[PDB]
Amino acid sequence: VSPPPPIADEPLTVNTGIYLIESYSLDDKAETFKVNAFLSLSWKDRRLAFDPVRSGVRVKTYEPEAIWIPEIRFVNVENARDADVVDISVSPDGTVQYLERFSARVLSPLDFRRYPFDSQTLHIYLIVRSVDTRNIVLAVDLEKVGKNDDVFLTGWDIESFTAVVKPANFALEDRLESKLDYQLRISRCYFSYIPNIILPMLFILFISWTAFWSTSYEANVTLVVSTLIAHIAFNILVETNLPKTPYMTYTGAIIFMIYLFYFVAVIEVTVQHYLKVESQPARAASITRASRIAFPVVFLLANIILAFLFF
Amino acid sequence: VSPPPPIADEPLTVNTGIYLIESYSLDDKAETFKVNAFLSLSWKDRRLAFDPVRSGVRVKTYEPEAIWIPEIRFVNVENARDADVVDISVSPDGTVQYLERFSARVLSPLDFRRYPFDSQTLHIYLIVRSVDTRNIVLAVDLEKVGKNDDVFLTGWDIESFTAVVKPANFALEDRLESKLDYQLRISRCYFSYIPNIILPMLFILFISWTAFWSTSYEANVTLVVSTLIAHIAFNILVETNLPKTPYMTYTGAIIFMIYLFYFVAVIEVTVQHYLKVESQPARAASITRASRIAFPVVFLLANIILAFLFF
Amino acid sequence: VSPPPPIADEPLTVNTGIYLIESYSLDDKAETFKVNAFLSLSWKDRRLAFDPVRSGVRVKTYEPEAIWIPEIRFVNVENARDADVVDISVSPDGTVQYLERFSARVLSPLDFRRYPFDSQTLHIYLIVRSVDTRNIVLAVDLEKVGKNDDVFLTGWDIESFTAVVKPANFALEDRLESKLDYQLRISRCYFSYIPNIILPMLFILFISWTAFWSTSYEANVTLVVSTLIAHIAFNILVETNLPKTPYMTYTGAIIFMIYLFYFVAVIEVTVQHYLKVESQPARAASITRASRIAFPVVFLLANIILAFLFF
Amino acid sequence: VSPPPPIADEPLTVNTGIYLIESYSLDDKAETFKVNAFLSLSWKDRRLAFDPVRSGVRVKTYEPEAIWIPEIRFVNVENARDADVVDISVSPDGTVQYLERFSARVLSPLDFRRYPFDSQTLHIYLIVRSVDTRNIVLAVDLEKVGKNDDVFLTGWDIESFTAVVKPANFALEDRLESKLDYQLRISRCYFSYIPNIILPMLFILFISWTAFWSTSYEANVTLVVSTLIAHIAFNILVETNLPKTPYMTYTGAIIFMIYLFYFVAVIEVTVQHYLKVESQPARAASITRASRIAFPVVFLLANIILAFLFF
Amino acid sequence: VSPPPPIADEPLTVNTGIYLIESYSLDDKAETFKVNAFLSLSWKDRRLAFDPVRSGVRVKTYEPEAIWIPEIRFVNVENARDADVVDISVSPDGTVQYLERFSARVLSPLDFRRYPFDSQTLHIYLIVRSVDTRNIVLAVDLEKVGKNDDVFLTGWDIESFTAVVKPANFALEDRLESKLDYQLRISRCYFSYIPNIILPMLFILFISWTAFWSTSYEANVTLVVSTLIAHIAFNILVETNLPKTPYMTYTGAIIFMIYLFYFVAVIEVTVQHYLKVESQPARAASITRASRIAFPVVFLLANIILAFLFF
Ligand SMILES: [Cl-]
Ligand SMILES: [Cl-]
Ligand SMILES: [Cl-]
Ligand SMILES: [Cl-]
Ligand SMILES: [Cl-]
Ligand SMILES: [Cl-]
Ligand SMILES: [Cl-]
Ligand code: NA
Ligand code: NA
Ligand code: NA
Ligand code: NA
Ligand code: NA
Ligand code: NA
Repeated sequence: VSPPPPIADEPLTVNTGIYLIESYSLDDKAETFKVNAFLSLSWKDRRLAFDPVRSGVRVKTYEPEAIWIPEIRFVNVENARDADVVDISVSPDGTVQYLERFSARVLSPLDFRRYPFDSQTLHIYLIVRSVDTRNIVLAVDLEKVGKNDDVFLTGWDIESFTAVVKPANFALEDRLESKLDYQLRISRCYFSYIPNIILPMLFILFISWTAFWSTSYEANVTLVVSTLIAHIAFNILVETNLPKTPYMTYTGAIIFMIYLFYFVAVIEVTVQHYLKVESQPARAASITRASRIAFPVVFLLANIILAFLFF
Repeated sequence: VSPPPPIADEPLTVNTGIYLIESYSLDDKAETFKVNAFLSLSWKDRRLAFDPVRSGVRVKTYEPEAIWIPEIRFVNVENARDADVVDISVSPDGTVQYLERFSARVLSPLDFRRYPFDSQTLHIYLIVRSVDTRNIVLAVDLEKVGKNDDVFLTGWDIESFTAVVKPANFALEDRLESKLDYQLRISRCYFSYIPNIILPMLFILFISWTAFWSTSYEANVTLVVSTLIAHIAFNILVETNLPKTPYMTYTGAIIFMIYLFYFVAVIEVTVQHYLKVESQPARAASITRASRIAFPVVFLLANIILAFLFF
Repeated sequence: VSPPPPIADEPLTVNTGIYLIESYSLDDKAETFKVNAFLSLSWKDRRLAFDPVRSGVRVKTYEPEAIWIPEIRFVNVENARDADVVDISVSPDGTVQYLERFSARVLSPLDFRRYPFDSQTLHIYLIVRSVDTRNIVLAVDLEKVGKNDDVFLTGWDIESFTAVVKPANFALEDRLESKLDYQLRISRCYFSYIPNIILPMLFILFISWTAFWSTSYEANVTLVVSTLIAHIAFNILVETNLPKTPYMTYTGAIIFMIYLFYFVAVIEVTVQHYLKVESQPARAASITRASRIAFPVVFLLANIILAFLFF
Repeated sequence: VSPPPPIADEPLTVNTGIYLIESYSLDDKAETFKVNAFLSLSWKDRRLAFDPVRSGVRVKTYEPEAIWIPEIRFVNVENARDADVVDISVSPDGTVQYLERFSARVLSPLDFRRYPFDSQTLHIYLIVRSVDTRNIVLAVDLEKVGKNDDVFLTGWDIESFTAVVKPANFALEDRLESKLDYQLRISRCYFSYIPNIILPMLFILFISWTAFWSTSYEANVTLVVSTLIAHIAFNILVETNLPKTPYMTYTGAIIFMIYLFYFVAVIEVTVQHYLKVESQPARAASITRASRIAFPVVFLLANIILAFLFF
Repeated sequence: VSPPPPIADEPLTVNTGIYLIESYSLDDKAETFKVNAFLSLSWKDRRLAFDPVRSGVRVKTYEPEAIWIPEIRFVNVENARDADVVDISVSPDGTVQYLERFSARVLSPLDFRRYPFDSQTLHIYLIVRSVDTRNIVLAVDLEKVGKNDDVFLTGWDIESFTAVVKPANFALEDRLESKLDYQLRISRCYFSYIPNIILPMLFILFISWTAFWSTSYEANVTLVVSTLIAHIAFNILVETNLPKTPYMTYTGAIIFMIYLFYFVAVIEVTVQHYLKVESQPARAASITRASRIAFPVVFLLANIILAFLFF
């Protein structure tokens, strides 16, 4: 079997559509997501045309092997899609209507800069390669692009599923390629990060600041060092859920900054003890009283600056 | 091969049934479960009708390729089911009896609000897409819906496996779709959560309250900070067994609330020490004595309020 | 191809045998194990009978497609077995000898009540479904049931591999089903649990009891709280190797009980300090001296009671 | 297709060879390793004899389905090998030369007694079952046994890859079996265990011994209990990399013994404090001074004894 | 089908090219990476030559089964590549142009000596085994070697993808083998290691040095032992992301060295306390004051020495 011949010297237009049935397994570390969807294809093959009267049929059904079908592939997939043909219908003018249901693991880069208050644009790139006989170009049938109402992505909110209607036509290995961009816009469900990571992390930090109302060096060392260790645990927990980035994430910036607060609190606790041993407590008292205001104030201003730089 | 023709203009009814053989791997984080079952299908094909007197045979056995079989699919599966045809039997009137044994990974959302005292309704959605020649509709043969007595789902109690007899008939990509809802009702085995998470978490909290019978600041700081760290460990352990939710779970609410109790206990321990250093121990004594009653009382009332809001 | 016709009115007897080549991956949490074995099948098909003199052969070798073969399945498997036919041999009287080598992941429930001193009976259920033409029944050829001497299951001792010779015949969807039970008896290698979990857990508990020979409240708080935290670590380690059970395991019972010992030790340490602060040390001394005997004695008696209830 | 006929009453000899291309994934806990290799087979089939004059060609190339090929299997594999035929060459006398490239996961037991200074002999067992028409026997073509120079097994040193030339011929399920033993000798790269586990474990133990130069009970309790907790962490880390064994490993013996040293150090610290409180410090001083020598000396002698028993 | 015959006695040249579409899953512990690419092949088959004026067609499209195709394999792959033929084009002179899209898991050793500031050269080895009729040699078509602009490897920077144009021709099991080396040069994104591992590790070490400004033994023991435990946690975290190496890594060297600093700090804290108890504080003061300078100075010089030895 060979591609449909051109009346005149035009490319063969293959109309496409993707209808999402299921969206699952968004892996942050791997920067992948799994998809289960319908892929619809449509093109004109004059060689398959028929007269309805003498045939007695308004439509003709074919097996994929019986007719010419364009070799449509996904660019950003781990392995080739698992596909099963649902229907192949031919109308009198030879207009072919192809429908398959597929499942695929899609590679799509993620921007973690605003994590866990981040939004992403996931991409599904559809592609066709031209043949020596003729050039094959892709188009979007907007009536056949969509998603099931029940489509849910655990830990995320699904905003939209749209297609960039104009294909990216270019040369690859001395043959022309026609590429379409299907976009799935999602926003992260940040809720759980507040009672599980953010507030526990703030509680332990505020607990370390009780050392500014204590003259007991031994108790102060215990307060600041113990809470620091708990902060290390939260830092480790956060970085296990994320890939390594050449940039700072919003959460990563806060976590890093809190180390500086623990480090300066240790210096204060040391300075206070040293002065008291040196029989200079009036002075140590001035530093401790200033610290009671300075630590929460600098923490608030530094957080306003960070939120501003990131959002 | 083509679908059976209508005698007058009626849709083709495909009678269905699912008989569960095995239920395994309920993954909370992934919101999936694996199933091994029998799928039974039945429809009338007059083209296959025969005379039992002349044929001498009461039933005819066919290979799937020899006859027309409806394209039945599962909506909420990761990948297409792994199926093997067991039997195809045709009665003299042309009624076809199809039986296959399949295994599938099913995606079904879970409500964690009442965790670990939660119940779930797992769904298996059966679907058929209508052909151009005629509309295909699904039905439930209640005599072919069930489960093996030995069916067990580790960590859960299986209540029932029933089917919603009325299909959801709708248009999808300019064709009719007939959808059936098979429901597997389960309730979580909460037992082990009591000696492993709930009681150890309560023991460490009550240990922190022994600081209300101690005047030693250094020992009090050690009591409240050490038990807080153990509470952080249990919080981390709990959230690893669960996906991220846009709501609070029952356990998550208790765990979060216990942080406030540790935070206020640190304030009390700090206030007590501060007053004693300021030569005001009579006053510190009043706060400490009140705390001995206030902390268990407020803990009990807050838990009654939470249990009421969640159940 | 169709089943062998009955001479009279008798069911077709299919003689079976399983010879274990490899046993691996016993997953406690999943309640599964992997198996690699030979499956042997034998039945009488008179249509295949031949005269040795006329044919010039004493045995006839066929391909699976050439002859009728019973559809034998495993009940308790995750997915269908990976099988490869080794040989098919027909004797002059039509006695067929079938041999296949297979691999399968088997679901078999485990009783963790006596963990890690538990024994299990793993099951491999062989099944056949009867055809409209005739009833198929399974039998055990004891001469073809066994295991390779080198068969080892890491962390376990293999006791026996036997078959329950009488099948469980029952109706499923108006057809006779014949089920055979192949049993693999195993006992857990508890050795490593002694130096890795049991003795370290006892050492830290005995270390907490040194507080009964100390008047230092601050050192006592450090002794009991630090060892409790180490006990939490061991509790977490143990529950990660096990699924959630609606019952207490032997190890789980000991682990739970040890929390009560830590809790009462904290009360003793608190009571002792309180009395000494109240200028009542003679009294605190009586409680501390009694605790030195009471704690090891109650620990020994409670363990005797537990061992008795579990074994 | 059937096996080659015997001239006179001899078994069919199938010459074998395995050439290792890649060795990877040695899983200690699973006791498996993955292999990618060439499997070469050679046998005489006179029914394939040809005249180069008549056929034109000096060597005939066949497809596996066109000719009789011996059913060669691996004994100790999880699933059947992933194989791809590279060549099937038939010479004029009927000598067949078969070459396939395969990949397989091999189950081979490991002896952890000397871990991490252990060596292993991994096995790949080749097998053939005899047919009714004639007995099949395996042989080793030493010219076709080997490994690529670049073959590396991460964390191990590869010593040799040889074959036991004499097959193990035996009866199994009333037929002959011919088994060959291919051996891959490896030795563990112990280097990294020294700076990562052994020396950090020794440092924390020696830190606990500083308590023998301190009279401060509260500081001593902190020294011995904190380092013990760090030792528990290392014990847990080590046992996660290893399966459960019915014997003690070398590392496991040292780790277990170090607990006794921590336990006796706690007793010493308790005894010292008790005597000082009882106004007997001269006596406490004698025990502490003896401990300074006894602890490192007994540690050295116990380690010499252990190294001797294990190596 | 058989290979193309030689005009004179020249080997058959198969021109190759690899065009990377996707690069993902660089596993450090496994020393593997996944690839999705185009594999292009080109050779001359005179038996396929045709007249362009007579045939009408300028290029002829064949199915893989219709023509002879060289058996091209990858040396360093876990399992055989997942390949799908895109196009086969024959020019009038008989020049065949083969194109397939494949996905493969590649084994390629990694040098961790400079981790996390390391660079790697990943290899993809293409190979062909000669046939009895003629020798097959591989060549690089540089015009068909490349990578998509969007190719990204999470946690790494992709530098170049080039091929060593000269094949490695050698004898293996009495037949010629032609091997090509495709090289993917990458450099690690070290950024995240600085705020997540390096700086937190330095902060805790500097916190341990505050003990040189404290006379309180009990507080000093708490400072040095607590920070040491946090250092153990970071050592464990680092070694989980890496395989076991027969050499020291840069990070591993620093981590190991920091243990010596903690060990000597404990000695200093012990010596200081011992002298003060012995009524020699003027001397303890000299050692403590020297330590304030010695510890940061020796730390800086040791790090300069290490950086010099590794880079
Ligand atoms: Cl694809
Ligand atoms: Cl399906
Ligand atoms: Cl099966
Ligand atoms: Cl019955
Ligand atoms: Cl029946
Ligand atoms: Cl095999
Ligand atoms: Cl390959
Ligand atoms: Na086609
Ligand atoms: Na302390
Ligand atoms: Na069909
Ligand atoms: Na058959
Ligand atoms: Na064959
Ligand atoms: Na070919």
